Amino acid sequence: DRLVVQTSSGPVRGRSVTVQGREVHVYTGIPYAKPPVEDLRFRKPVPAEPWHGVLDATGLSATCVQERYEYFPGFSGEEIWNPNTNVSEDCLYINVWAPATTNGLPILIWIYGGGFMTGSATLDIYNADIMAAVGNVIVASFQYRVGAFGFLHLAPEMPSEFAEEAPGNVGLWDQALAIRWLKDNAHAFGGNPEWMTLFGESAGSSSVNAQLMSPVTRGLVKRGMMQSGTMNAPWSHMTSEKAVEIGKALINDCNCNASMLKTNPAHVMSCMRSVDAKTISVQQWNSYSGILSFPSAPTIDGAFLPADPMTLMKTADLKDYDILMGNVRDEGTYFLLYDFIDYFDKDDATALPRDKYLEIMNNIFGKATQAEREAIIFQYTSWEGNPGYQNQQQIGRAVGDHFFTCPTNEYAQALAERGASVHYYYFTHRTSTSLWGEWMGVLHGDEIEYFFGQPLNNSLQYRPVERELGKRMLSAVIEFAKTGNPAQDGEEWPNFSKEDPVYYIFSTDDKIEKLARGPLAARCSFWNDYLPKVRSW
Amino acid sequence: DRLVVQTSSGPVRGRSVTVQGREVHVYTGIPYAKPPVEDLRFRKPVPAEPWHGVLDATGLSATCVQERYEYFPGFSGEEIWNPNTNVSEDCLYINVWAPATTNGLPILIWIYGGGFMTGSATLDIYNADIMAAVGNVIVASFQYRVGAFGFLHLAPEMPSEFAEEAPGNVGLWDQALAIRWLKDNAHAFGGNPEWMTLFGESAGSSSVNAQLMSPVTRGLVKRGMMQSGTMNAPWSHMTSEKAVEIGKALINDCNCNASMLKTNPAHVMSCMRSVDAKTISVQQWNSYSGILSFPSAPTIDGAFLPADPMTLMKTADLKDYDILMGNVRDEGTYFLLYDFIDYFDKDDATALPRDKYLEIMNNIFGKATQAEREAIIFQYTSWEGNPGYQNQQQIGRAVGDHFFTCPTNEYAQALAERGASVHYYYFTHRTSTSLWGEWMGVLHGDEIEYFFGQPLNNSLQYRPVERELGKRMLSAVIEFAKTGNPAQDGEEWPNFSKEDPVYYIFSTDDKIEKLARGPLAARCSFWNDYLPKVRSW
Ligand SMILES: *[C@@H]1O[C@H](CO)[C@@H](O[C@@H]2O[C@H](CO)[C@@H](O[C@H]3O[C@H](CO)[C@@H](O)[C@H](O[C@H]4O[C@H](CO)[C@@H](O)[C@H](O)[C@@H]4O)[C@@H]3O)[C@H](O)[C@H]2NC(C)=O)[C@H](O)[C@H]1NC(C)=O
Ligand SMILES: c1ccc(CNc2c3c(nc4ccccc24)CCCC3)cc1
Ligand SMILES: c1ccc(CNc2c3c(nc4ccccc24)CCCC3)cc1
Ligand SMILES: *[C@@H]1O[C@H](CO)[C@@H](O)[C@H](O)[C@H]1NC(C)=O
Ligand SMILES: *[C@@H]1O[C@H](CO)[C@@H](O)[C@H](O)[C@H]1NC(C)=O
Ligand SMILES: [Cl-]
Ligand SMILES: [Cl-]
Repeated sequence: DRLVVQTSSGPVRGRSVTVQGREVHVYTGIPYAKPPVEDLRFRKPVPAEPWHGVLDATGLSATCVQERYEYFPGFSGEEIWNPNTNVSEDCLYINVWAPATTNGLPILIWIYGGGFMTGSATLDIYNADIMAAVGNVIVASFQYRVGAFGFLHLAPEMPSEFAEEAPGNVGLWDQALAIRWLKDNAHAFGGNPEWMTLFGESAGSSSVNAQLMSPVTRGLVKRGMMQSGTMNAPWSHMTSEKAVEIGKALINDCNCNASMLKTNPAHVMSCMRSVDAKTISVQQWNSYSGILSFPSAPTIDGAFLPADPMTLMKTADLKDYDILMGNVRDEGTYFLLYDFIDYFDKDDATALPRDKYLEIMNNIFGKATQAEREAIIFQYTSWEGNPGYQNQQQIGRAVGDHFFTCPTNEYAQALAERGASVHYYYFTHRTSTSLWGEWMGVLHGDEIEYFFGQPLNNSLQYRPVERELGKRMLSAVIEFAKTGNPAQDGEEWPNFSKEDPVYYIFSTDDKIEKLARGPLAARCSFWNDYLPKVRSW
Repeated sequence: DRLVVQTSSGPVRGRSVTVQGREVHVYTGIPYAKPPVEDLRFRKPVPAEPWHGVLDATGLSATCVQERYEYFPGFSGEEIWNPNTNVSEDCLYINVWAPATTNGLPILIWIYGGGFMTGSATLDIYNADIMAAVGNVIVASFQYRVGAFGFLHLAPEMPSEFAEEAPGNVGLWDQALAIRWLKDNAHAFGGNPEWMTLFGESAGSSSVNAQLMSPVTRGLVKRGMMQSGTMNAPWSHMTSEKAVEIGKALINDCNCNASMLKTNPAHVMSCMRSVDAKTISVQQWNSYSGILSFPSAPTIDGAFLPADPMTLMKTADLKDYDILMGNVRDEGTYFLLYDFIDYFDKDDATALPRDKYLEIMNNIFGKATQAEREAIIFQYTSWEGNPGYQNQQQIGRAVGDHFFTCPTNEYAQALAERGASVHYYYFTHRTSTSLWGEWMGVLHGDEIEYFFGQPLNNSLQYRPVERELGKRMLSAVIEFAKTGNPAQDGEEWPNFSKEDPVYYIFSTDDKIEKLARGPLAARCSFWNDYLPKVRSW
């Protein structure tokens, strides 16, 4: 057939599409690992059984076990981020979009986010049809295990004989295996195995970070785009000891005596591999404590993550790395709405009084020193405008600043200091069809559509300015993947460094200056320079 | 004669002027105390010897012993604040401007400033010709002792027999005596002794504060205008213990064995009363330590000042007090230029680098905790504009904010909380002829001319807008003195309270909103609410 490709594991046939005047061959649902079920739950992935007879790659694959967000039942803005194929443990599958230096096309690999608890490669928003066609590049995506299925970490609690029972981070190992699979099969799809770029958003972005710097994988890919997600962010890493405690609570929460873990490991694990996945998928959420602190995250395990995400870069030198990273204007509004939904409304702004500003701020930063609490609270007191709507606005900035934008800023400075070629963007456009309330502004994840080039899709409703910005943001990705540099020629987009922290504003207003330094530096110097000093007694 | 008035001490003849179409009778140089010389140096003032034969009151009186500021030799902007009559210890004289409820005219009494070290009532800038004529009110002014001549405080260091040798604050006692003199002689000048208002600026303003709240004098005047000066400001009060140390250093600095103070007081004082005044006037300045910390200030003496300027108002209730107070835009530039003249220039702005911003800030606030130093420094870091000129600008704001505007703000809130009727202004006009550099903006003391109504003087060069604002600011004073309320009718100028901290902007631009709350509250909440908390460990 004109649509069978001969992979390292066997023959597979996809389907052919015609996007933007270009034929692309779309192969979805290719297995890259054995179905991680039965005794293979919680364990590292193992390469898939070679097959005979061409495998049907025209359907969407299953999504990894996870729970549906139903905070706004029916409301579509929430459900477009829920699974759109059935959930299953049998979920380790790859997708490749392949068009119709000399030795093959570039290959871009997407890693979705969703807080290491949720997410899926099959969401329409991640369709790489347009990107491949207009970019004339190869794009791939894949499911990786999320929640306790990917991050149950119990090894310290057992004898060393049982180390591989639940080592942790196996969702990172999934990505590693899927990435290795693509490098092995790049040439078979028309791709140049040495021309690969990772890109992802939120947790996917943090995973890109992890795949680039892990000792297990360091060297295979040196070119990556991290949208709103870096491993130094608080939600993106977790101690061994915390994971063990969260882990054994899930054990107790599924009625396997976690007290027995130390003396009879084999028995407790057998119990955990007997529980219906739906039960794990629910009870893991008991250990959800406060905002943006999920019970699953990349764990310091002395294996995939040998140390803390700020002791990684003491050492290594990144002369060969090309990095594109950035943020959106209102990273935190979405999370603030969800974790304080008693106060807030997805449609209307909330005039929040002073006492309840203190009550909410003191909640979010309740684990910081009160002298930090006091300093954050003063750094975000309003004095101009109508004070009610501004209080809510300022809590949103505080959330987004502390948890996303300024962790990104800091890592960007760290990378450029060790020699990487870093380019920084800031996404400020509020999509004209956004179904969320106006006060929530430019939402976390709002920029994904644009980098994927969905505004080129004439069947989707977008303003002509929006189509233009979509064309421009997609070309940033393609040019970066192609040359390591997002900048068009005749476009100034200089390198980002601590010495010169310039960033490119992605926006639909053409009256603004699109190169800027000051504003992000002022917001983040609070978090990255000043607040470290008040912690010192 | 048509110009002799019969005072409580004797007959005195002045001269007659015709200002703004009105005849005013000007009596300058009337003695209100014995010349405080010989054994009367350092001591409290004593009422003057009654005289026979009409006393000539047509000349300017002497100015109290003090040193000339010659930082910019020749340059007139500095010298117009230097004495314009000869300096002498024999300086305790009163001036009264008297025009040509039913029982007599209102009486306004001016107290000049100059840091309790300098200043004089005879400066042209304090001429009350226009104010009296256009206001149809009585205006008086007088010299009070400054420097060590008014504030040498040694009583704790001697036996109680010698208490009156140098009790301290005798410059405040001078004012008290001159004020009592005017109340005794109000009716003789056409004035209503019960219709008195004190007003002053800087140290004079702080003295108004002291004259209104001192137990010695509380009750005589309940209506006062404090321009840029309140007793809670750091430069405006000093412990007994500091004064004693500063005092005995001056003793040693004049070669009287201050070690002998405790055992033979009479001898050491006799030595100090033998020193040429020029020597005291110079050597007192040795104890000038850092910016805005002069060696003379109102001293906590358990007599005129019974306690600290924030424990005064725990108790008393001010239902009957009418207070008008305010500030200028750039209180601190003048002092910053003088105390760091190695960096700065009276004509041009200085592009000040980051390191030298730290070096200067760390100097000014070197006695505060470093955690306060750190917090001030962050609260005044620039991020917008060209950073060089802004650093200098921000140090200026820090100086003015901490030393003048926010001490004023705090006391204003304290007064309105105890029942006083407080009205607050903010002066923002840069006089078109100001001889100081542009970066220094609206200088401390720049508003005095306007409240005195000097822009009505057609011989002085002023823009028509400036003449208008002068007419408007003078009418604020007159209406306040007349009714306790600065506001014209048909003009909104509401009361100031912590609940509603509204202030009237005095400016020549007619496009601004002249009533404002936000900006001063944001600047001062740092000094008055937040910084108190970082001091707590
Ligand atoms: C409006 O602006 C004008 C410009 O600034 C002011 O004019 C000034 O007016 C003063 C006082 O009238 C004048 O002062 C001195 O110099 C005079 C000439 O050298 C001299 O005659 C004055 O003194 C007399 O007064 C003394 C008091 O110490 C008495 O002992 C004597 O009896 C003696 O006769 C005084 O030393 C300025 O020179 C003058 N300057 C200019 C440039 O015109 C207005 O005063 C001012 N205000 C008003 C209401 O108009
Ligand atoms: C962590 C992050 C996100 C979720 C919920 N799913 C969402 C995701 C994204 N954007 C969203 C916008 C609105 C509502 C839910 C969204 C962006 C990609 C990751 C998942 C759950 C946990
Ligand atoms: C404390 C305060 C002021 C001085 C110097 N004299 C000055 C006064 C005033 N404004 C001035 C403006 C520029 C230069 C010197 C000025 C206003 C009234 C008090 C004295 C000395 C000590
Ligand atoms: C998904 O839906 C139901 C589960 O309720 C199942 O019977 C069906 O066969 C599933 N479809 C696929 C393609 O797996
Ligand atoms: C002021 O000046 C000199 C001092 O040098 C003195 O001789 C003169 O008489 C003084 N004038 C008055 C009016 O005191
Ligand atoms: Cl083409
Ligand atoms: Cl008239």
